[PDB]
Amino acid sequence: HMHSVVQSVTDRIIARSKASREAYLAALNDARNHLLKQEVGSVAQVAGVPCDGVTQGQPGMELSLLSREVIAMATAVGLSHNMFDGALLLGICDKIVPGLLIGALSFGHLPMLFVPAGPGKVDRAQLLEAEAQSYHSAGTCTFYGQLMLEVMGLQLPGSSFVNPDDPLREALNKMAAKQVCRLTELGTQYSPIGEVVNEKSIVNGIVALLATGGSTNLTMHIVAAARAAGIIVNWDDFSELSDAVPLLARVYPNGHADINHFHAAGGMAFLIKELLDAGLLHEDVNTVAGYGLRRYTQEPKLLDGELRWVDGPTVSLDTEVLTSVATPFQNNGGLKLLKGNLGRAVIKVSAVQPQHRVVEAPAVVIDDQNKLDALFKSGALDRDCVVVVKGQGPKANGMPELHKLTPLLGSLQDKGFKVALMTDGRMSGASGKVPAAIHLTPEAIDGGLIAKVQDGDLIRVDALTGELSLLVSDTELATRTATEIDLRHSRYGMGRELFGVLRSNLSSPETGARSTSAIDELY
Repeated sequence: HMHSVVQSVTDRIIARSKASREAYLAALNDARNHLLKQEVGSVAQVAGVPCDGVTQGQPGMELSLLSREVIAMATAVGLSHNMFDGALLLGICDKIVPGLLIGALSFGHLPMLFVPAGPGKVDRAQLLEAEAQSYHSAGTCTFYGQLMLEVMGLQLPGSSFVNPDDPLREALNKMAAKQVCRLTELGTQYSPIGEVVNEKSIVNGIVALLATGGSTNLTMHIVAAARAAGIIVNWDDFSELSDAVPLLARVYPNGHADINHFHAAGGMAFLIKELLDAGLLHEDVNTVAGYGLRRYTQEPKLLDGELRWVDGPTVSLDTEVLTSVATPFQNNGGLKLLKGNLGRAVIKVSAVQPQHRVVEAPAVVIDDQNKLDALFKSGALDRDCVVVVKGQGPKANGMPELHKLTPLLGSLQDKGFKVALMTDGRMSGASGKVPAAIHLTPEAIDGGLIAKVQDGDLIRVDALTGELSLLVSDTELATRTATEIDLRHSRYGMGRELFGVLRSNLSSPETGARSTSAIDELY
């Protein structure tokens, strides 16, 4: 009983991935026929024998996306010893996990499980893990101030929210080990990761990303992970799914409540039940815990020393943090595609007031986010304008998160000016109140129309119709020469010398910003 939009988009993805997915699974068959994590992420391998961390400096931030590719390759090297009947993956989040996932799908014939570490007066959370206290008591004390792997059934149900030092966490580490052995090709329950990752589970990951108000960074990683598995997903999928997926959670970047507060309110077991009930998640999937996604509506407990899974909550205890689909924060995910002569981008409109969703204003062009403050201080932005930030894509400088953009433009909007952002890069990944067209493609150095934009040019960002237009004629654009962007300082320093070949081959954000190839593209 699936929602018509989710069923439609799923079918579209299946159709579009037909050949690539068939080739991936054929290759997989050929392959058959043959605690403190300040950064210790590793790949443990089964039948038990035991990888690169994070990178978010200042110029080190220009290696963050690139480190996913490095993690993927490093995973492949570890697994290339080929004496494993299955594997275990020990990874944090955001930059790590997608990299591991990508690398793991190269060995898609093996069963695998992700083993999370988890997220003070730690007394209460332990009492809850062990029956001693109810959800009521956990909720109230967190009130006094990896989700993708959950919906995709790539780790044990409710395993990511157990505190690291907890004896339940110890039990869940033991169960993870035993379970992979049961998922081996030997028989009974053969569940290879390249099969657990499929069109339905990918779609499931997207809707959960949308229902939780997750980072726009994960849009690239979901697409990169899926591509590795022969599954082709684009921005039309995200934008059209968003229209059907309600917003159900307010987690820190959007509000004050942290992940533990989210969990105490009801958590993934509640969210997944709601989406299942609404026909927003595919139930008919194989997971690392067995068949059927309804297994992920259950929560682990350590009762009398015995690890048990019990029924999760059916009501939210805190409707300011977590909500039901009947009465959501918003009846959609706020992720929209923008198209026009400028190309293709995405926008989060979730925190953008309807009055601010359409901006038509003269352009203000910079090729470095640091140039913005001097322009702001000279009063050059104290008017309606679209601030264009170019040379910020994957190929230009490794696509660093741009944190210096939203605050000033927000204050410009607050003063009553009509303002918008347009970049071939990205911000923190969070949702702002200022309309921002992000991940613009083709990027400036790829010859995208953004490179020809001049100060004064009218740019229309219309999040209502999905239009992104530079209001100059094709003929006037033929006369223009794009200004040369000086990238010399983005090419060396902080180890950047090492990544020129990878950075230069990064694909478009919509194609996952990959430097790697999928099995099927060479099969």
